[PDB]
Amino acid sequence: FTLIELMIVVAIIGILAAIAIPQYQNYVARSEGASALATINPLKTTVEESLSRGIAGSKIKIGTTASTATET
Amino acid sequence: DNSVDVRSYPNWERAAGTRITGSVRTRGVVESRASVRTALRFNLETSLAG
Repeated sequence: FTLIELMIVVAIIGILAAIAIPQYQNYVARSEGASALATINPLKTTVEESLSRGIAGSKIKIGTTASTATET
Repeated sequence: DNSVDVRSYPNWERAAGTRITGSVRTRGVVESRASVRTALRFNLETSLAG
């Protein structure tokens, strides 16, 4: 081993240790909103169906408790 | 003899068509009879001849 190789390696290390990094927060901030609406939009179909069929409001809830001929 | 069903306002199964809930049976027997009354009056007359 010599000093030339070691110095060249040290210089190349510092050279590589200079890559810039741009922002990456707005991407996730927008992806979260693009998914929230896509997930909570389809409920309007069920709401309109329940309001136009015959049953009144209030009884319309969320979860997984089966269904019947009165509550949705 | 006769039978009648019982049903309250829409209930059971959360339906809305008035379902049956009970029943009430009625029995009995008819009877007929006739009667004829008759009352005759008579006057008594006693004496003691000698």
